[PDB]
Amino acid sequence: ALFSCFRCGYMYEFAVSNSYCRKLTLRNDHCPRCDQLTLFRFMSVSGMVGNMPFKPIGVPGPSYATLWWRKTREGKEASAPLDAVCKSDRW
Amino acid sequence: KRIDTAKRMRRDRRRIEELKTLEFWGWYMKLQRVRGRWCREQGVSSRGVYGPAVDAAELWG
Amino acid sequence: RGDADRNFREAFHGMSLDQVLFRERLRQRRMQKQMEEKAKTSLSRDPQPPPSD
Amino acid sequence: ARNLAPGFSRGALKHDWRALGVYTPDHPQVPYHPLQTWMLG
Amino acid sequence: GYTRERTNRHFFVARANAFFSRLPIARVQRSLAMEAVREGRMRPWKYTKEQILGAPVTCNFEYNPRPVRLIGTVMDAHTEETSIKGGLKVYARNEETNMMLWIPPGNPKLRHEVTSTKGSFQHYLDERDKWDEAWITGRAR
Amino acid sequence: RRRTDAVAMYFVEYKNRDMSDNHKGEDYSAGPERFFLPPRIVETEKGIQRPPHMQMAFDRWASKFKTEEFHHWWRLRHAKLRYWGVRNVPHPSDVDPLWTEKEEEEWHNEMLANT
Amino acid sequence: PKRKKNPMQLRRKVYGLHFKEKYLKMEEWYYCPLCAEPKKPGEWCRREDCRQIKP
Amino acid sequence: MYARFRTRSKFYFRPARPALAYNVDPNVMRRPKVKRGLLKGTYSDETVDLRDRERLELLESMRHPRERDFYQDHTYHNQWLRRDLEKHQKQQLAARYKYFAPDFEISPWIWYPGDIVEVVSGEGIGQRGTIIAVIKYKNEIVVQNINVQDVVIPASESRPEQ
Amino acid sequence: RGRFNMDEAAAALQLNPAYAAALYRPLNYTFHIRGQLYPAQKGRPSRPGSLAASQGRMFPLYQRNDRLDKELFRLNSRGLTTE
Amino acid sequence: LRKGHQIVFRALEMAQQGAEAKGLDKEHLRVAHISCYPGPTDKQIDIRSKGYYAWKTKKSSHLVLTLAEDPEMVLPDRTCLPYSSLMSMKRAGLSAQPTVIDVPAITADGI
Amino acid sequence: YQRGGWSPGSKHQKHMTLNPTLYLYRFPGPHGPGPYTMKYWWTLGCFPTGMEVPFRLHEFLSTYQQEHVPVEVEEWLRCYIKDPLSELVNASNDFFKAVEVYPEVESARGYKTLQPSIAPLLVPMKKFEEQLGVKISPVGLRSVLSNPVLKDRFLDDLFDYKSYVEKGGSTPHRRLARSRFEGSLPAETTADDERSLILLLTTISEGCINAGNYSDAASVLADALMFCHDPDSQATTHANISFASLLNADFKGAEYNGREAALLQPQVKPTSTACARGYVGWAAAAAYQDDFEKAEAIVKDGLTLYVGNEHLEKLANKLQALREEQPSVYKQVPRSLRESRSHLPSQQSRGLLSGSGKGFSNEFDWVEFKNKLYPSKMDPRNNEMGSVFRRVGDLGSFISTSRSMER
Amino acid sequence: SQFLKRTFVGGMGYNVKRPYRIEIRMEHDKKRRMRRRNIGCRRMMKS
RNA sequence: UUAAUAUUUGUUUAAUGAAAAGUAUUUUAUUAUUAUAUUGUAUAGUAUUAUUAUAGUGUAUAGUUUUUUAAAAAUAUAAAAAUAUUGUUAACAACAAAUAAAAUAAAGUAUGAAUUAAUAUCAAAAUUUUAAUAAAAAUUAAAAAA
Ligand SMILES: [Mg+2]
Ligand SMILES: [Mg+2]
Ligand SMILES: [Mg+2]
Ligand SMILES: [Zn+2]
Ligand SMILES: [Zn+2]
Repeated sequence: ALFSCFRCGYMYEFAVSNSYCRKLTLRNDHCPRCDQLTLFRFMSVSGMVGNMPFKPIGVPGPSYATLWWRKTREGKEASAPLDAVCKSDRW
Repeated sequence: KRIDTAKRMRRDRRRIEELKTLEFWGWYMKLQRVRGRWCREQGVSSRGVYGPAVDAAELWG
Repeated sequence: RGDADRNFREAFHGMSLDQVLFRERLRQRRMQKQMEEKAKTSLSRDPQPPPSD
Repeated sequence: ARNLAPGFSRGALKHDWRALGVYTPDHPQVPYHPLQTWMLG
Repeated sequence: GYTRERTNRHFFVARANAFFSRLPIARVQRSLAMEAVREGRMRPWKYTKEQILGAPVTCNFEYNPRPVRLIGTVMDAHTEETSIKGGLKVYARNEETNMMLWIPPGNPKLRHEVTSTKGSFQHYLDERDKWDEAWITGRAR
Repeated sequence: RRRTDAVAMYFVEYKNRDMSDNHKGEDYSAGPERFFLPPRIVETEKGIQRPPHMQMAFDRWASKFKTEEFHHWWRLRHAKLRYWGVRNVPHPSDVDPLWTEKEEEEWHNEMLANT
Repeated sequence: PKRKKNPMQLRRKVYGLHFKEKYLKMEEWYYCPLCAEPKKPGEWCRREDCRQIKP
Repeated sequence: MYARFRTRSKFYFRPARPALAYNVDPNVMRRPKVKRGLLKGTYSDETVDLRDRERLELLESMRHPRERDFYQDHTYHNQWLRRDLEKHQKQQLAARYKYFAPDFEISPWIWYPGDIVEVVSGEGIGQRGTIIAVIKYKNEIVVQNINVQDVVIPASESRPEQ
Repeated sequence: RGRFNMDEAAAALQLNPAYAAALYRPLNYTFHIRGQLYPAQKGRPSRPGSLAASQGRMFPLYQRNDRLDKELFRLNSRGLTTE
Repeated sequence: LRKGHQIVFRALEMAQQGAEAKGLDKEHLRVAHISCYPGPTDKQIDIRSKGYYAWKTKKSSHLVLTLAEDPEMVLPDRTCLPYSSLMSMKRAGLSAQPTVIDVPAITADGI
Repeated sequence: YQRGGWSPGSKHQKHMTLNPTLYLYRFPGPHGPGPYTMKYWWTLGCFPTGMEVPFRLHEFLSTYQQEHVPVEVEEWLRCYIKDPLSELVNASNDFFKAVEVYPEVESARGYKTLQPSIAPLLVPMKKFEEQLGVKISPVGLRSVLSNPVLKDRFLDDLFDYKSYVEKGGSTPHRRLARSRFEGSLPAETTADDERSLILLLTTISEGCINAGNYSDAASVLADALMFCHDPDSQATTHANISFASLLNADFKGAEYNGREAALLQPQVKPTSTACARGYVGWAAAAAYQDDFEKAEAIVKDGLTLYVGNEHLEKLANKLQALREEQPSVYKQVPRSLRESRSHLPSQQSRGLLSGSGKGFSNEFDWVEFKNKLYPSKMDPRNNEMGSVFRRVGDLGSFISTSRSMER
Repeated sequence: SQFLKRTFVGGMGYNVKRPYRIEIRMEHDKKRRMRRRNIGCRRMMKS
């Protein structure tokens, strides 16, 4: 799942299992931008933690918002300024 | 009167819940700090049955 | 406590606490005998007296 | 082999088979010592 | 009443699974594979999926009155090393015919050879999409 | 066996008890006096020490049950299970609290003895 | 269309083996060499002796 | 191996005992008077009745945890509507408290403490005595050294049973 | 060691510790609101061999607060009177 | 695992206590007569659908239990242990046979 | 509709449109109030329907009216208690007559004859016990009466006690009275009546041991120990209690009484062997608790004190036979395995009587908590899965655990 | 009970409506706790 | 008798005020503020502790804490391939064949009804016949127990 900070809009992704279904709507997580404990809301949906029976790992998969959120922070136009310092594929 | 009382009760409950969550998060962070101190003092490392050479290789993460 | 009792046993030469205390109080009773030598509810109750005249 | 008693069929002490010519050309067998009375009852 | 479906005879109820360590089953399988290799019905192979799938395969099948010669990319493999149950999944497309073949190893009439020597995962993806589109199209509507 | 459904009971545990940091020297032949008290310890391992983070977590969870609201929850559970038809449940007037001052004092004395 | 069953029709269930194995049968037991209590082989006690060396 | 079990015919057919007409047993004046069960063979050294107050915990232990019993603290019907007792309980009351009937006291009263009187019937017949006490409303007399019975006094905390 | 206390939080937030504690229990226990009660927790008279059972004795914290009920839910007439 | 067996166990404990109070020998006791006959019963309503109802029968019974002394009784051996238990105790270090020590008889000579 | 009787106590199908009845949850049947309704009668106070009127006049009459005594009468009730000395004399005479009239058992050939029951002896012995403060075992009494020599010993000791009490009085009563008087405002030797009493109680305990009731034997020896004030008698009684506790698997009490008899050595007569028997009992208790080195040290000290009394020598030989094999198997007895193996049949019988069975009398049927029975769920010492204590929650106070899914 | 389960001693059938009425009753108990009503047993007399 | 029966089986809580209704022994239920007599505050109904959120305000992250069980058939739901059938649409519906994997519903420990009940410790089968199924008769035959 993808969560955003209520105060600043900082976004981070983390899959939610069956043991944390109660914390899927609202998460009380430490915000790196606010530098304190802030409330995080559910923004977009990821596939799942486990595997759907007799279905591949891709099913169901994240929504278009999660795929767009990743592509803006890590992709062709996103990693190009970062491929000149380390080229993460290598050290 | 009903409206005002209900809103005040819900607001106060929300504020008490926020305080409880903040205190519990602080206590859990202190707990993890003490746990890290004790692990470093006793030599315990939760990086598996192996040694630091595996983590230095960092082929498995 | 295990190694504590082990060190206790080693200090008292394998003699356990009960043996040590028994020997000490037996020596005490023997010294008491020496001092003596040198010096020389369940049952039923009866009826109480009448409360008044 | 906690339950396996050597020389006894399926761990039954009243079915002693040791010192008897039970031909087992590729399996070990133990000698016979007379069992005690308390082991059988 | 007048019949019986089960048998409780010792000969049939007894199983010999406990004594299978006296029989080298895997060694016998490898011996059969090596016999096939030395007879020439199959050639020894060792690869992973990521490096095998997507490679063109030239398959000549001895059929009367003329052997059929096809070229088709690897879509899947069933065994990493050589084995009598090796298996190979090949998608071959002719001028107007698209087919999905599963060629078993060790058949003297079905001589298939892998030639790419490499994987070509992108070519595998392209052939997968082509086969999917053709399969969905071929249904009558 | 469990009397309710006559199901077979199984004690499952870990093997290397002595090689562990926690549970070093714990005796499971009989449970503790209370479910929130630390488990039994053999006389040989009385001087053992536990990890401080786990000790603090257990102390917090145990102090949770030292309040009067827990005594009220206990009596209310008595009332609920008595209304639900469960037998051998005494009356909330006859019940007594699991945690009192003198009992807590002697349990603290025993905990300091076990260090 | 069922009718009342006589006492002899009721006792026919006792002649079967399914009735005897459920009701009329005893237990093979011995004294636990550690607890001195009656005990059936295969099941043990909640005790640090009877869990390591389970008799 | 298997224990011998036999179905009992009493569990298949056991009617009620023959009742008494006019509460008369037809052989009271013909048969001897022996305690019940002695001549039949019914004997017991100790009788434990699980309906007593002291056997409640044993009964509830022998019962199973699955079987539940409801209305333990309340009751469906209101228990504050006054209603009559059972017939046998009303008969017990009438048989015990007979002086509650109107004009039960004998008139005129002639028995006062200090009179010498003889017992004319019942146990201790023909014995003389002096009236000690007079229970006038019950029509009863306490005569001296007549009908002397043991008065059991229960044991208290600091006094034994006398 | 500084665990959360209802009284301490109420003293910090100025929220009437009684009312703060009532915020975390059913309303029928502290106010005159329609709520069902178990017949076992209600008091019963004394029997030979046992003392009397009182609901106020066996649940002192689960008592309705008339002061809080009137100051939160019931309406005052001093603000309504218009002579 | 039977409720009737539990009830008979309670009755056996009570009868054994009574026999020991009477003076009989515990190791020579034997169940001479065990029998049950019906006792008092209670009713309970069984409300059924479609406006029907029945009355369940809470049955109870009485139990007679006689313990008699039989000096000619020879009890079977119940101390025989399985080979698995024997060798497990051997592995642990315990003796396979229980340790028996001769105890001198009670003497009233010092009084 | 109406396939049976019309009363609510009937057993068949009824209907509301034809036979409407009021809601009767549970009521007694046609024969009598069953236990399922007497449970309510004792807990709730009335039958669970509420239509029955509670009529407890009979139990009121049995308890309250009986236990009611006016204060003016109870003030004088205590002033007419029977004389204790005369009561003891009469009880002793009756008990002696009832023991003397006991018939001699006839010894049959080929089978064991049943001993005559002690029917007329339970009441006189009850009066004797309640007058002397010491309980006598009926099994032990029966065994003493069966044994011809023990019966003669018991008769002689009881006659001596009778004569001494009738000629001089009750020395235990004198001691208690003098102690109470001294407390309101020393210790003499064991008198002849006390000697006869402890002698007959030792005979009863020996008969009880011959029967096989070690608990009752040890109890009789314990309540006989309270009548000896002489060092020799005390050492003998302590040795006897140690042996009885060894037989009853009371290792702690056996060791205590053995070391007490050993400590009574300096002030005892040199001819007595009670101290040797106490050392024997102490070493045997140690060996049963599996302290082999402790038992060897104790028996060595006992030998050095008494140079080789036969009992000490046999016990030392047995300990040496065990020591010639213990290092051949394990070099010692493990510490976590001591006092773990059962050795005696007394503890086997005790476990048979008070063990945990399959289904009941275990930690899954009912649990005890301060003289009250609880279900397996409401167990304050356990929070295993299925207990009510896993549903407590945070109680609206603070987050006690870091668990996210439960609690 | 192994021989009994093998030889089918007992009703080979079972109740079918319970695995759904159980969760229905659990949801109803949730609703009762919401409405501040005491929880009652699902089957007081049908047992 | 059915009945060794059907049925029950308490291991995890997402929501907030009346009145009708219910009177269950609130021992001083509350402890106080204001002012000013008097009066009254806890629990429905469907024969029940029952498929059940009574919708009168009002709004909301208090997780506002009773559902056993170690395989099977039939049945009940849900899913159900790169086989085939008919439509919508740019995945949805049923179907017939592999109708196949896989999910939920056990004895046994407990409690325990109801329909039903002329009846021998009931009689497998075949044939012939007799006043309507004939279990009524007769002749052949040979039919175990759970
Ligand atoms: Mg009502
Ligand atoms: Mg209602
Ligand atoms: Mg209805
Ligand atoms: Zn932020
Ligand atoms: Zn054991």
